[PDB]
Amino acid sequence: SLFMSLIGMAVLLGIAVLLSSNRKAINLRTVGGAFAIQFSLGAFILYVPWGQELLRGFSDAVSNVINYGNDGTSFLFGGLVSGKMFEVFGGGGFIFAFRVLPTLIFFSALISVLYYLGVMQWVIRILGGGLQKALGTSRAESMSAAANIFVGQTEAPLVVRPFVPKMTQSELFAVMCGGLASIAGGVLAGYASMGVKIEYLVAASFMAAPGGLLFAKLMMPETEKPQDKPANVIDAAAGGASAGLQLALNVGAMLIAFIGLIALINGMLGGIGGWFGMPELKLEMLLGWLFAPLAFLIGVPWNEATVAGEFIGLKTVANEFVAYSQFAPYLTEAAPVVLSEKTKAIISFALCGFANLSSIAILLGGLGSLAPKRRGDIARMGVKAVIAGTLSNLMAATIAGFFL
Amino acid sequence: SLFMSLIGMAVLLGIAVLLSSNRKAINLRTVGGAFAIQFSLGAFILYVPWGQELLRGFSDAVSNVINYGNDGTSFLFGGLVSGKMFEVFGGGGFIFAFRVLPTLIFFSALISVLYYLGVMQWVIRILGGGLQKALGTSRAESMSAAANIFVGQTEAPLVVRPFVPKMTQSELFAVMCGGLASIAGGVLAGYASMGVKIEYLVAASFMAAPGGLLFAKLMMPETEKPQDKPANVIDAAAGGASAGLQLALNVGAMLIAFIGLIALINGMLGGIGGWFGMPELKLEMLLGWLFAPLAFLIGVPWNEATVAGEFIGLKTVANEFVAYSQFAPYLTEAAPVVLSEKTKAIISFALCGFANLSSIAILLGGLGSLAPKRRGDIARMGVKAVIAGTLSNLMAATIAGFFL
Amino acid sequence: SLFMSLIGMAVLLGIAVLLSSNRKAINLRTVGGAFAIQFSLGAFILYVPWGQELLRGFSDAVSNVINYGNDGTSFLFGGLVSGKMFEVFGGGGFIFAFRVLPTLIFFSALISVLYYLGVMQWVIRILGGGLQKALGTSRAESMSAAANIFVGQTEAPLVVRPFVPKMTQSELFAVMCGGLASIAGGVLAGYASMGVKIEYLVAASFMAAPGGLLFAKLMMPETEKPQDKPANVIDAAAGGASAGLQLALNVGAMLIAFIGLIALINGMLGGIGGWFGMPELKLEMLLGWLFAPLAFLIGVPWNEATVAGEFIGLKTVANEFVAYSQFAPYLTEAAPVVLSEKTKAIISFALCGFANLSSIAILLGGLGSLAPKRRGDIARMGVKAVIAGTLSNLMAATIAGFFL
Ligand SMILES: CCCCCCCCCCO[C@@H]1O[C@H](CO)[C@@H](O[C@H]2O[C@@H](CO)[C@@H](O)[C@H](O)[C@@H]2O)[C@H](O)[C@H]1O
Ligand SMILES: CCCCCCCCCCO[C@@H]1O[C@H](CO)[C@@H](O[C@H]2O[C@@H](CO)[C@@H](O)[C@H](O)[C@@H]2O)[C@H](O)[C@H]1O
Ligand SMILES: CCCCCCCCCCO[C@@H]1O[C@H](CO)[C@@H](O[C@H]2O[C@@H](CO)[C@@H](O)[C@H](O)[C@@H]2O)[C@H](O)[C@H]1O
Ligand SMILES: O=c1ccn([C@@H]2O[C@H](CO)[C@@H](O)[C@H]2O)c(=O)[nH]1
Ligand SMILES: O=c1ccn([C@@H]2O[C@H](CO)[C@@H](O)[C@H]2O)c(=O)[nH]1
Ligand SMILES: O=c1ccn([C@@H]2O[C@H](CO)[C@@H](O)[C@H]2O)c(=O)[nH]1
Ligand code: NA
Ligand code: NA
Ligand code: NA
Repeated sequence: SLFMSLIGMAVLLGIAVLLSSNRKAINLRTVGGAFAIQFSLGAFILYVPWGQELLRGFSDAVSNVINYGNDGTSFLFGGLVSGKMFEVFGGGGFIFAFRVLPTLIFFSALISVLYYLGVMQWVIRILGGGLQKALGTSRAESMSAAANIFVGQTEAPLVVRPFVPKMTQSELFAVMCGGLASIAGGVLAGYASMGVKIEYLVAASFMAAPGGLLFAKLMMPETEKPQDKPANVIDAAAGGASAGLQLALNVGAMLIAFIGLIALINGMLGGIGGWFGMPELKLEMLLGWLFAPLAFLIGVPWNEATVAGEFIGLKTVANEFVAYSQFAPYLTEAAPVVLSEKTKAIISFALCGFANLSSIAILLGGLGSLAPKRRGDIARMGVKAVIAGTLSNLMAATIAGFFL
Repeated sequence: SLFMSLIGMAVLLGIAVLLSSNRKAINLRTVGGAFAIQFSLGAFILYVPWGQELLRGFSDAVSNVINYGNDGTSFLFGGLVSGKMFEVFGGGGFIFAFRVLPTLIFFSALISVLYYLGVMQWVIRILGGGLQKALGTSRAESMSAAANIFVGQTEAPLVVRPFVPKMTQSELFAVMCGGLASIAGGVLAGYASMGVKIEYLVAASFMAAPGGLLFAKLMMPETEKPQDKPANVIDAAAGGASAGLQLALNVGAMLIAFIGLIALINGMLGGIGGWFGMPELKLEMLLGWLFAPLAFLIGVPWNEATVAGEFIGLKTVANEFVAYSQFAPYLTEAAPVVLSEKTKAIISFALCGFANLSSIAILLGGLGSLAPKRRGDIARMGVKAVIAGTLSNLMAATIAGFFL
Repeated sequence: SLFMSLIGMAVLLGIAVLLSSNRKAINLRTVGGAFAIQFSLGAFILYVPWGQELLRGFSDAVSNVINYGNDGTSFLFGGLVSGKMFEVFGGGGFIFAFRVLPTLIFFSALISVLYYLGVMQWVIRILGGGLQKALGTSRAESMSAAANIFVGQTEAPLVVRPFVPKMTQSELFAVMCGGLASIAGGVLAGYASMGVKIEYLVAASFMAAPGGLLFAKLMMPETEKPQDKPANVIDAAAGGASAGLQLALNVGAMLIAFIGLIALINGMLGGIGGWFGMPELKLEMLLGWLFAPLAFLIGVPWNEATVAGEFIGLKTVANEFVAYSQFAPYLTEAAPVVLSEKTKAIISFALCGFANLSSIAILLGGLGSLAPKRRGDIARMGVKAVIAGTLSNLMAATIAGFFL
């Protein structure tokens, strides 16, 4: 029972220690506090009544902002996003391209507005400062960690851009890990519109901050000594719309391509499996088979660990967006398999991160532009950082499965 | 009656004089002629029979080019832009993304073709030359003013690009003002497809040329001494399609974002107004309340000035595209309020300009690239130029309301 | 009969000889072998049983990859690409924007994956080497010719990019000609989805390799002496999706614009023809009238040569994509004219090339970036190279019409 989870946590921490660049330099105050905050944050918002109330309050607000944003998409696509669509096409009346993608545009505009107004900086400063006084992490790395709660891996470091070129390897690694452990407001709204529970997405975003520092500081302890805008609000909103347009277009093409490539891989796997008596072989069977142990380890019941493995595996080998798109159907009454409410929570939490190999190329471009002489360092540390981020998502799922 | 309008005109001119950089350097020939042409142009095409006939003749031609362009969108979107759409979804069968936006693509291609063929240059040279001999404005600023009738603020100066780096501050200011006072062929076709009357759009585009010079030369009189391509027609058309694609994508994302942000602002305003006994508070009430005087001043009947204020206010604080999108419904039998045909004309004319604060950032990039050392000057003069452009749109609306 | 074709071939070769930069330097081994391979390849796959079987086998595979890729578009557009669309809108239920364009995205991703895995390089090396040992063409120009079977004119030279800056004028010209004579995997899948027969598209792509060298070496014989990557497979797929997105967007805007401009040209032609007693005058009549001789010359029956001319003419003056879009309707039971199965094959083959004037601007940018000092040479040789490519497509159509 609750024992299989506390071992899950122990195993995750252990792997990080085994992979550390220097176990003897690990600061127990830093890593102990970091775990304590991620664990307590979970308990607070997933277990204690007052916590559950703040979480549901924040989630309902987010759900309202989303609905407000949909007035814009309704203006652009009209009847193609109305109730009439379900009467005519049934299930296929939900057009993903017009229901989900335009949300990334509206959220980016909104986030850009909140930065111009100083609202983001205000929230980041309080959370980032809380982390550093509690953990002894540097100022710049703590701010980047907090910013990553709300924005993507290449956007979050912008709040400390002048300090990036000269941060320590341990600081730069943490900055990467905070990005890989979290997601971003725009896609969060996307996943929600796909049916993923907002409470889970919000909780996982907040837990990514200490989670990312926890595993960065286990795997890459500090061995050095750290140191230490649009003309108006309308231009801010337009610049945000433009960046989100570009994001929406990219995510759309990636989904058409990746989902297409998986179908082709499955056609090939069936013909190849056939030579070995397994004509039914598919990419989902390999991944389920291969990741079931890990799913079991974080608290998925033995009889659901294999289906859970498919989703977790897909997020790791491809990205969380392709994974969520294959997981969303299991969140509706038309699911091929009815999963426990606890297994749904665990999958939702473990998928909630940008941790995958392709995020390295993105960090090289985006985070690299802030410190062009540190691109060698980013490439070198890329794989470890993806592992760090993966461990953080897994730890959050274990904690969540525990308190549920 | 016709008295409330002639005072409207007087007030608009007066504000410009009050804001001038040097009232004593204002050239009466220049500003008197400029007003005389804008006023007479209106009379000619809105009042005198032969004028009304040329205008309706030009508008019908434009309406035919639009219909021709729709064959291309029909090929791409098929049934989604057919009559069957209205039978199935009713009013929401009109999909804005496929009905309006593709028109920007076709018009840009067409404009690019007419430049390659020398047809644009020919028309610009006649109108621009007529202006300068009549007003004593410089050659380059007069050409830019005429070009702005047909193309956007960043495209119009291209006909005089080699002379821009060295124009006088008064010349550069006029170039900006001609851009802010007008629109462009692509979006004109958009507004028409939305239901805005072509006659009004065309008339306002032509009146923007003297109107923009009028207010530039009132607010920034000349105190210095002024001076003085695609390989084939198919590449021209393709380069124009490509630029219009980019424009269509940007306008679409801006609409999803801005309309979304207004709905969120309204949710917030309702909760905030509620603390003061006004739970019904919205952004449209603030703007209507705030701009009613101005609407009244240009000839909107007292009892329609508040609804007129909403649209005029929205165009000023955001842009004309968001404004037209909220005004278009009042042009159909399904309008929340039936407005006089005179109030519809006045709103249509006063919305017909790129004059807003966000157009400054666009001028900095586009007009700045032609004269990188004059970017400081553009930023400095930005706000005055937006005011100049606003006065020009307002003056055109007053003149139009008068002759109707 | 079969005589009218062998004269077609003779005429095509003759024009090339007449236009040569030096008929006395033409290498008979090179040009004789090149023609022998194009002709024999046709015979092999269009006539001999075993050949027809390999071709239909390769075409069916391609047809399966396409269907696999459509799972991705189905996820993004849902009901708008389902069988229900035809019940509601009938013929107009086929939305080109969602049926055809997303295929360019999936194919680009796939091609990018096959390069990362070394599968493309492997196939190119065998075919390119076969060509050079047989023809005595240089190594680099032979590889570029083979690569052009599968990828576009600006992508194919990438397999020999370090050698491009220093190739001979005859080599550079051949590189251009291989691009103009062929198409690319992405658009091939597009044309197929439009109804064009895959067997024809595949056969024409393979015949473009010797065909392009044949006419390059007739028109620009060698008079000089020739000489002689994404971090992982997921980044490869994403980079390919992104490039194909950009391509899909461009092709879409070009189609809206060009088809729109043709409708406007037709409105104007009707009014102008009217002054000469031909109110029915259209762009298709001019092109059919003007290209009928050429269509007749390649084996189109006298009574179908005029309709065939429309399509061939349109591909030459605009591009093959606009042409295929006007030709596709004649491939369905709802065709305005029922054409012989032989006339359909001939049109399909003669349209199958990037040979048009606009492809020069594209070669300047793409091929020019590989050798910035050779841009002058590319511009100078552009028109001859388009003629060379056109002759290659025409020759392939004649050969095909012969063996059918
Ligand atoms: C959708 C279903 C199909 C899923 C199956 C796909 C599995 C592919 C695994 C990725 O392969 C590796 O990825 C690394 C990450 O990019 C590369 O690191 C190389 O590149 C840099 C990446 O960080 C360096 O950090 C590394 O040290 C190293 O040099 C490495 O070469 C590459 O072989
Ligand atoms: C959709 C409904 C909501 C509507 C409400 C929004 C109202 C916002 C008003 C804009 O605020 C100002 O805009 C100026 C224009 O950009 C800025 O000028 C600054 O920036 C340059 C702009 O030109 C300079 O010209 C100026 O002198 C100045 O420095 C200025 O700082 C900024 O405060
Ligand atoms: C859709 C229905 C309508 C169809 C009718 C359109 C017909 C237009 C024909 C194109 O005109 C020529 O195209 C050349 C190719 O671009 C140009 O070459 C010029 O530009 C370079 C192109 O290669 C050089 O190679 C040339 O030598 C030359 O200087 C040339 O100037 C231009 O006049
Ligand atoms: O704001 C965002 C959204 C997405 N992604 C990338 O796109 C993938 C799919 O969401 C993620 O894993 C991440 O690599 C970002 O980098 N930033
Ligand atoms: O050709 C165009 C079309 C639009 N816009 C910008 O987009 C806004 C919305 O139409 C305008 O106010 C203007 O700022 C341009 O600058 N040029
Ligand atoms: O991969 C591609 C696809 C299209 N095109 C260009 O786009 C036109 C339309 O397909 C072609 O003739 C060619 O000029 C390319 O250059 N490369
Ligand atoms: Na983040
Ligand atoms: Na203009
Ligand atoms: Na090719």
